[PDB]
Amino acid sequence: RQWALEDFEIGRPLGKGKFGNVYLAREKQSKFILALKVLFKAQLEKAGVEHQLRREVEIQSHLRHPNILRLYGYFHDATRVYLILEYAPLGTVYRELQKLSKFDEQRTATYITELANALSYCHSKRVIHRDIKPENLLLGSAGELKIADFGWSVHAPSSRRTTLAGTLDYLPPEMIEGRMHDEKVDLWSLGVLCYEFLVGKPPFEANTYQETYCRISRVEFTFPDFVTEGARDLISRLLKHNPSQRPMLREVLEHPWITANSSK
Amino acid sequence: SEPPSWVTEMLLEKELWG
Ligand SMILES: Nc1ncnc2c1ncn2[C@@H]1O[C@H](COP(=O)(O)OP(=O)(O)O)[C@@H](O)[C@H]1O
Ligand SMILES: *C(=O)CCNC(=O)[C@@H](*)CC(=O)O
Ligand SMILES: [Mg+2]
Ligand SMILES: [Mg+2]
Ligand code: NA
Repeated sequence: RQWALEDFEIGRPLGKGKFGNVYLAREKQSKFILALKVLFKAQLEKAGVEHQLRREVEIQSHLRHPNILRLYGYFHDATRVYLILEYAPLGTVYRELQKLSKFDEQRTATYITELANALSYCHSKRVIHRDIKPENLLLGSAGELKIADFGWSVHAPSSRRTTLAGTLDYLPPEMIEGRMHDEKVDLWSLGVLCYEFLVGKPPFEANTYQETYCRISRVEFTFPDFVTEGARDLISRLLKHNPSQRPMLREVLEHPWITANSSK
Repeated sequence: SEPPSWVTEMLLEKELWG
């Protein structure tokens, strides 16, 4: 109803956010296990990103899809805002990638399928996520991928967007150049993820931000030799400078590499 | 008001070595 901190038992930190930690929690009456995402009000106000939190709450609250992390509610006290989230027991894809170094083709294609299903649902609501990097992809109890952290998202029903957003390694040319952009930004990020999943490093990685920026703007990346011809085909189609040349999400879900390797 | 982290870092690089 009108949630408050006293309605939850608190446990260990699950991870560290920009504005506070995410804690394991339990709603007292139901005993149901959840996550409480904490944001410090003074931090938020100093950074001037209150609108990102408002969008996160306004957008993620209304999404209902098995591959999107649920946001159940929110509350605040004198110093903090709390978001009540679905708990993802198996952690981030980021940690899995660190542990395994790279994913085989079956695991990669299955994640891409789940990501494309989730993004299809988002884009049907005309929502753009814009920050789908591995530390924002969580894993449910059956190892299924869940898109989380909608603080960079936007509801873009008609107009194209111009906000500088997201995380450099995952952004397309039109977003790092601050040009107008649309839902095709998520298709580019999907190509970055597919490459990073198979290789272990995102394709434009460089030791300076300046070089990474230039590599992205000129689509300068190469494939290691173990990346198969089908994976190369998909990734190359997703990482097109021209947003309109990037495939539709239906075409990703139908790609012969995806259907031959995905278990989903 | 705060830009994405990468904007701040790339501006540092420019101020630091051009
Ligand atoms: N529902 C959740 N279940 C388990 N871990 C989570 C959950 N939400 C967040 N985390 C952990 O906390 C980290 C930060 O959460 P996130 O919502 O991405 O914060 P920020 O918006 O500051 O990036 C995630 O990378 C993950 O490690
Ligand atoms: C700051 O605006 C940096 C602009 N881009 C570069 O310096 C990239 C140059 C390159 O590596 O070719
Ligand atoms: Mg995050
Ligand atoms: Mg966030
Ligand atoms: Na890395």
